[PDB]
Amino acid sequence: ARVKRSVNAKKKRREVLDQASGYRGQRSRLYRKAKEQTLHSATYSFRDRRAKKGDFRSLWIQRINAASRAQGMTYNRFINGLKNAGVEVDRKMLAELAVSDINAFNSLVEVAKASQPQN
Amino acid sequence: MSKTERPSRRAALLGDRPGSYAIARHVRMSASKCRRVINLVRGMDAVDAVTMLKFQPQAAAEPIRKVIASAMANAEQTEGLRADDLYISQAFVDEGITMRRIRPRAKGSASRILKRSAHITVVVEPKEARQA
Amino acid sequence: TTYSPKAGEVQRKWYVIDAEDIVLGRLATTAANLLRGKHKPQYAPHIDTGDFVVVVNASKIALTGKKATDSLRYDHSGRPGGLRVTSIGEMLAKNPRRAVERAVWGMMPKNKLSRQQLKKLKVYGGPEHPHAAQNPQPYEITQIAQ
Amino acid sequence: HATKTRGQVSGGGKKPWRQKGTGRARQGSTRAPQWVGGGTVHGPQPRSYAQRTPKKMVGAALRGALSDMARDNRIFVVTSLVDGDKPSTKQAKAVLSGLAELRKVLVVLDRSDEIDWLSVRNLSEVHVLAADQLNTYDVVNARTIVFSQAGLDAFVGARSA
Amino acid sequence: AVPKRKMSRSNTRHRRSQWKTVATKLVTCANPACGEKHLPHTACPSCGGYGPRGDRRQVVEA
RNA sequence: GGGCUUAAGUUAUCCGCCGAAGCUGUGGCAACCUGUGUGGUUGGGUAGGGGAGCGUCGUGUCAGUGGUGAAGCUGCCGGGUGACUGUGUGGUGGAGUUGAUGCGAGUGAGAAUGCAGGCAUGAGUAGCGUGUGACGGGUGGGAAUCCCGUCCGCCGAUUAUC
RNA sequence: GUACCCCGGGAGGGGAGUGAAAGAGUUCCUGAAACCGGUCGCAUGCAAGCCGUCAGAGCCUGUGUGGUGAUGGCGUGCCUUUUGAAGAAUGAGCCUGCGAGUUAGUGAUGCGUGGCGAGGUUAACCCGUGGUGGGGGAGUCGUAGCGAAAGCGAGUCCGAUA
Ligand SMILES: [Mg+2]
Ligand SMILES: [Mg+2]
Ligand SMILES: [Mg+2]
Ligand SMILES: [Mg+2]
Ligand SMILES: [Mg+2]
Ligand SMILES: [Mg+2]
Ligand SMILES: [Mg+2]
Ligand SMILES: [Mg+2]
Ligand SMILES: [Mg+2]
Ligand SMILES: [Mg+2]
Ligand SMILES: [Mg+2]
Ligand SMILES: [Mg+2]
Ligand SMILES: [Mg+2]
Ligand SMILES: [Mg+2]
Ligand SMILES: [Mg+2]
Ligand SMILES: [Mg+2]
Ligand SMILES: [Mg+2]
Ligand SMILES: [Mg+2]
Ligand SMILES: [Mg+2]
Ligand SMILES: [Mg+2]
Ligand SMILES: [Mg+2]
Ligand SMILES: [Mg+2]
Ligand SMILES: [Mg+2]
Ligand SMILES: [Mg+2]
Ligand SMILES: [Mg+2]
Ligand SMILES: [Mg+2]
Ligand SMILES: [Mg+2]
Ligand SMILES: [Mg+2]
Ligand SMILES: [Mg+2]
Ligand SMILES: [Mg+2]
Ligand SMILES: [Mg+2]
Ligand SMILES: [Mg+2]
Ligand SMILES: [Mg+2]
Ligand SMILES: [Mg+2]
Ligand SMILES: [Mg+2]
Ligand SMILES: [Mg+2]
Ligand SMILES: [Mg+2]
Ligand SMILES: [Mg+2]
Ligand SMILES: [Mg+2]
Ligand SMILES: [Mg+2]
Ligand SMILES: [Mg+2]
Ligand SMILES: [Mg+2]
Ligand SMILES: [Mg+2]
Ligand SMILES: [Zn+2]
Repeated sequence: ARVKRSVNAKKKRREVLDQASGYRGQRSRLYRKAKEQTLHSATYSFRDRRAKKGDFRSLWIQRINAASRAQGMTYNRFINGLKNAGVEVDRKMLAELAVSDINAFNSLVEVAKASQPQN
Repeated sequence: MSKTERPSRRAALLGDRPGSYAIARHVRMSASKCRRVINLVRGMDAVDAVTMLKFQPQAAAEPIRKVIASAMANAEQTEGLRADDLYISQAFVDEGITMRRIRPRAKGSASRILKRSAHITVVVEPKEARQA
Repeated sequence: TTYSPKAGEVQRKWYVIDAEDIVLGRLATTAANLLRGKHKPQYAPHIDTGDFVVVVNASKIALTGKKATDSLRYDHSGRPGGLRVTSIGEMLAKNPRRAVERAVWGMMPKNKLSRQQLKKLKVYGGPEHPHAAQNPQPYEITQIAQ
Repeated sequence: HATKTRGQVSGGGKKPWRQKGTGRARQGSTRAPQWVGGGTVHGPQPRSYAQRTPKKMVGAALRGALSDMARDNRIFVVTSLVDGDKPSTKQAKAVLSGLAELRKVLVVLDRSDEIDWLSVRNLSEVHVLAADQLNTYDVVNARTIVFSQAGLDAFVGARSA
Repeated sequence: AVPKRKMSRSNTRHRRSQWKTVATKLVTCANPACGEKHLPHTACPSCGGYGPRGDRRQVVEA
């Protein structure tokens, strides 16, 4: 029972060439070269799906820092004040408030100022 | 599943628009050397193109000129158009059959030689289609 | 979805800083922050949201210690023996704009966007600047307590 | 089924070129398996697939296959099919009167039961057997079995407690 | 020396696109009876003449 | 690194914060243990051991299906934890082949300076094998490179003749 | 097996005919990939790029999802072989096809599973010209071990009936 490889073989090649359908040069034309980049692409995507948490937290923290420093309060004192006041609104909602509802963010800044240890 | 509106060169290149075309298959010259003149002749008026190609120094001018003349004649016969209001709407060169030959070299070696060939296609439409 | 600025959505302003007796390091950090717009809640690394900074009196920038004659600045033309060196005091006396731009660029990220943003820094060694039309507002370098 | 190994492919006796100096890979024969036109490495060779199944297993299987459709009431017994001379029309009837058309017939009489054998030979939905050749495959494939009287008698006589 | 690596498509095309020719310009024959296109400063292949509408000296017997 | 002593240096001390795929929260999957209502523990991994599968070809049987268009090829829209896939929807194509359950394998390729073919790269690049040709006319769709003629040059112990 | 007509010296094409189909036109079924081009959309001439990935404006499209991608972050190929390779260690220009754990023994030894069970099983061969079924117990393994062996035997051997 001789078996010809082509019908079964082309499936993974079509899959990989589809996955590599925006790459430059040989990486989008040649299966072997596309295969190497798809390994790197998968590794990068896995790494970046976990680094995305930190990237977005850093962005939120920077925006909160800017918005609170506009009110004469540093980010660390602002966060400690919120923690002491017991308001568990997170970095994300706080950044969205800073960009969108600056008055609500400033009210939270006042809450943190009042909840400061003052020591 | 095969049926009607079967594909055709006229349908692909013109698609119910007025005009005609001509193909020179198996031109015994290189596709790149033909493209060197096709790039110049593309987009011109047909009479200006043929008159210029009578003077173009490259050897590719002659086959391309004959193709343009044939396309002009086809248009004049099958659509009533006149030669003086046609312009070369499209023009391209594809690759045809290549022959492998051998050139003997020093120390008993043999070097490959590729005798290439080209297909030339020219599509001519009335000049009114230029701004359409 | 986190907010992201859209091209010209963030309006860029013009500040002017009098470098009179202000330490070069503080001036450069403040300028970099303003140029990149880190004081704005609309900040985004990939979109220029910063402001234009006009620095005046750059020839009177304060330096501590013996920096004015021992803190050196180097350039290389890319060919053997193509190094030139000049002290920061001489550079502030001669071409203060170059000194301030070097400090700010060193403190600013190494980006195409950072190169674009550094053009927004207009440094003049004297007390007068030609950008009255842009109407720069005075900016005071301050600190936030605790 | 058979293939030619690198030793059986024609030619390929000499080393194609020198081991070193040519810039080509080291080759030992033009009929090496990685060559086009070379020998097959582990291709098929002629063999027998017969298995030495124990007698008790083979017989018991036959008994179980027969017993399943004995309990399902798919065994009929006829004195014979066809009378005098032999047609296929007659037995087609006898069997259609029995039931359906995925059939097995037993006539055992290995030498001179030509009437029944040649009658049912050409149905193409009937399998005809001698009682001494029942075999499990055919019993399982059959949807019903019809024994001739002699067929059933001879099978029982050949194997009985 | 020998090419160390296969040149990329972008670089190969960057270099290859500069292998081209300019179109021959052609000028209308000054002879009113000819009106054909010929090379500048060259006798008209059709009328075989040269010069302005006046002069018009024969150059090629064609 | 910029820059920093007007510490952004050293040191003691206090108050905050940042910070990992660690921990916690939430949702899904899996292995194992346990009395079997719960729950607990665990799931980086090369050589390598164990377990369970996908896809290709042939084939027994049953159910089928196919010019109202099989295989193959090629789009789109989807699906699964993976190999992969749709009983979605087109195009091309023209004669086969699907599902269930067994059986048998020439059953899976990216590497062997692997083999065969096709085709790129270098590149319109190097070369076109010692040299003297010029012109008039002819032929022709097309002529430096064919024919004829006239000038001129070359060989001549050979570029001759046998 | 393309009459006839047109451009062409031809080659080739354009009409038309034949045919169910001619993009089945003889280089002729199907016609993949590398490779070479035309057209359209977006990006791209201040930029340092293992070519991706995450974030993300704008444009195009909206067949309201897709194409493209300014700009920011992070990020040193594949295989082999190595204490250790992105390695300036090896192999690979590219695609397509091919190319390596097979088979045979009433072999050796496990396991899963099925049959029979103090029993199990046949080999050659014979019959079935009708096969995959029946016969065939010659043998062979289990049924007692211990000893060089005679031998003795739930014992035996060394030993002195220790
Ligand atoms: Mg910060
Ligand atoms: Mg289909
Ligand atoms: Mg020789
Ligand atoms: Mg041999
Ligand atoms: Mg040998
Ligand atoms: Mg062979
Ligand atoms: Mg370059
Ligand atoms: Mg985390
Ligand atoms: Mg964890
Ligand atoms: Mg958790
Ligand atoms: Mg694991
Ligand atoms: Mg773990
Ligand atoms: Mg392993
Ligand atoms: Mg039917
Ligand atoms: Mg098939
Ligand atoms: Mg099956
Ligand atoms: Mg194989
Ligand atoms: Mg391959
Ligand atoms: Mg080599
Ligand atoms: Mg080859
Ligand atoms: Mg080339
Ligand atoms: Mg050149
Ligand atoms: Mg070169
Ligand atoms: Mg050169
Ligand atoms: Mg040359
Ligand atoms: Mg010569
Ligand atoms: Mg010559
Ligand atoms: Mg002569
Ligand atoms: Mg002489
Ligand atoms: Mg003499
Ligand atoms: Mg039909
Ligand atoms: Mg077709
Ligand atoms: Mg072909
Ligand atoms: Mg074909
Ligand atoms: Mg630019
Ligand atoms: Mg760098
Ligand atoms: Mg070593
Ligand atoms: Mg290497
Ligand atoms: Mg290298
Ligand atoms: Mg080595
Ligand atoms: Mg190599
Ligand atoms: Mg290879
Ligand atoms: Mg015996
Ligand atoms: Zn003229």
